[PDB]
Amino acid sequence: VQSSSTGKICNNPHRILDGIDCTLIDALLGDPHCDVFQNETWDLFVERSKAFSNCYPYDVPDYASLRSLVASSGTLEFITEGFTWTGVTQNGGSNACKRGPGSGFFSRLNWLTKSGSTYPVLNVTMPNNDNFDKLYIWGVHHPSTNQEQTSLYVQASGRVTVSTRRSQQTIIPNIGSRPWVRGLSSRISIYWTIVKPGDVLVINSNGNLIAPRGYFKMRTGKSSIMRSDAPIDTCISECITPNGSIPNDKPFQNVNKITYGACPKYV
Amino acid sequence: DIQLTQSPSSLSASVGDRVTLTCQASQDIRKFLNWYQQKPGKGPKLLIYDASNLQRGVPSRFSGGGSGTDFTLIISSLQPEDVGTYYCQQYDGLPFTFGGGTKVVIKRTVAAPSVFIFPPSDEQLKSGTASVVCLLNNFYPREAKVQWKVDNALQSGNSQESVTEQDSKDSTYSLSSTLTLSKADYEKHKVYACEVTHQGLSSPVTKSFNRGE
Amino acid sequence: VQLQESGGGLVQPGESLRLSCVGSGSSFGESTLSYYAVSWVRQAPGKGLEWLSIINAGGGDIDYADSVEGRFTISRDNSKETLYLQMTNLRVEDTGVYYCAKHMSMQQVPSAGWEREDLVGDAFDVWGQGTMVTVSSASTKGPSVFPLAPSSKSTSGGTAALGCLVKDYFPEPVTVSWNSGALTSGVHTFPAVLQSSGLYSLSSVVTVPSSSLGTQTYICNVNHKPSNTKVDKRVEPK
Repeated sequence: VQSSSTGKICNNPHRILDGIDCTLIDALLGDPHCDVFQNETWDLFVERSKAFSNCYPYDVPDYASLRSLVASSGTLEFITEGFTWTGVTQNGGSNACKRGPGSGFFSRLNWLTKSGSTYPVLNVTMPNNDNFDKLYIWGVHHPSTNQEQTSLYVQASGRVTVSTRRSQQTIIPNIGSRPWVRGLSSRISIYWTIVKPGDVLVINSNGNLIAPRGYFKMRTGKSSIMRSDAPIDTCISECITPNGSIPNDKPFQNVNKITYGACPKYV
Repeated sequence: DIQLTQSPSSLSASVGDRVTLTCQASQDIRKFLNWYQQKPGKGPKLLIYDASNLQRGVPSRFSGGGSGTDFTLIISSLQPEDVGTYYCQQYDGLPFTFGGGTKVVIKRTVAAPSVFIFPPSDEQLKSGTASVVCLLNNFYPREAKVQWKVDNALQSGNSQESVTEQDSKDSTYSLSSTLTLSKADYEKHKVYACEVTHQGLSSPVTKSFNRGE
Repeated sequence: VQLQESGGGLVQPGESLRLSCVGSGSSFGESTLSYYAVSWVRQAPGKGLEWLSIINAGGGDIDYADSVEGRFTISRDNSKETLYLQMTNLRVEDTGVYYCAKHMSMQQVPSAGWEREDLVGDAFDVWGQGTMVTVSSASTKGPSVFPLAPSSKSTSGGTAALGCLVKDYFPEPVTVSWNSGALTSGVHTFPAVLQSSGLYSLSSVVTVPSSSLGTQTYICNVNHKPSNTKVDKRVEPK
């Protein structure tokens, strides 16, 4: 039984991607200081405890599920699509999410506000004519006052309905103050939608929509994610744990319940 | 830098006439173009934004049209209140510029001026100068000739004129001529006369006074 | 939204002068001036409008005209809803009326933390009343006010005329009201004329019925702000 570790995660044979200052979700959405991870791949994503967010304050209803799905997909390969947002201003940004000197936003998201004095009922559609699954990431803005709601989206109450033939999600935005995060009581909530082959994404909204810019290519492989602070090293080791890479020669182990690769069983 | 040329530079039309102002542009500015109505002694007010869009509050009688380089601002029925200068403005590229201007004036029928003459006040003479003022009140057209006579001698190079802007209700003008001379020269003569010539007057009108009376 | 300017006055060529502009009220939603981009615009006497400088809602994306670049600095304090135009190294040709002018398209919502990435800088949907800046070497002089009395045999039609002569002041402008603003009908305040002395002179006149003269009282209130002058001259028959 293996009860000791080297203290270091070996960079072979598996492709290890060090997240450094970024969680996988921040990389997915396109937090400016995670832009280097655009279009990256991994057999194992390593989330460090030093990770932080530095964009618009946000949460994810059902965080752990989305995180797991993306981690298992093992890629952030984005494909921009031509979404036609008729009658609304695009590319909304913030000082809470700087990219370079100027104000910016999540790179994979498109913050739609009013155009002139009107916010029309948006209704776009986007079929999946490919043979693989598309992952769309979108959200809803929750203003902290009514003043903000009517300044940004005109209508006193917003609504976001993203749907496919199988499933549907309608969100009504909650107008009210949250705890102050980097000078902002307002929030964005993130939702996701999978669109299978032959199926059609339909987004419809009269306010508060944080629109998607395209999709992410989904795969099913050996990819996964792990929380660890152990540094990376130029060695070979089949088994990886959070406490470090371990020899798998012995039939069992009790270094950690969480493992990746061809490993001994936990006791 | 984009130059804007307006045409005309100045215009006159009667109440209820169709009026056409144009703005031409140094280059293609798409439809990034506005129009403005500066009233006399007041600030500019938006009429038309983005080539064709009427501003909320602005009368329906005003309209806008055009694209590229050429653009028009039409008044379908010119009103007394619609006097003052009009500017076009572009924002396709920096720096932002305005047009030269189009001054609009209302054309009405002949109205003779009422004429008054004012001697210098005693308070003024006390300070060593004499101003004699002649007022031509509420007349049309603007062009009127005012001649000063001091003991019947025709004056020149010593009097200044000022004219009001065209009145927004009745479309007339008013004018003042001020004869300035020293107390000494004022006290040397007796008879002071303002003689006015104007289309509406059949023959020239004189208002006069004798000093001390 | 409404705007108002202040800070304007007389200065010598080479001096500095700050101009302020305070926004007040609410537009669509309840949006104040701090939601919008604003620009400064001037008009020299008897000339057209000249654009000077623009600033985006949040204080960025600033640009200038070549005529004032290097000398003028545009800036804003959104906590006070105020814009500023600092002018340095002023010259004679910078003389004129200075306007504050708001661009209509909303650029930010501060309480939400939104900013439009593109600076639209479109139509000037709100303008201030404007503030007079004068760059010269002739220092401030207050006006003398003389009454223009209605005489006997003045009657042309069935009324009479009286007025005030406001003479020898600098710089422009003066303001005139009658009876503290109680009398406006039939009042004409003529444009000021530049004399040979280099000082301005102006008249205000009013037409009133002949029966008023004895019974009613007519006083022309003259204000000249550059010299802190405020005269209330009574006009009566001689």
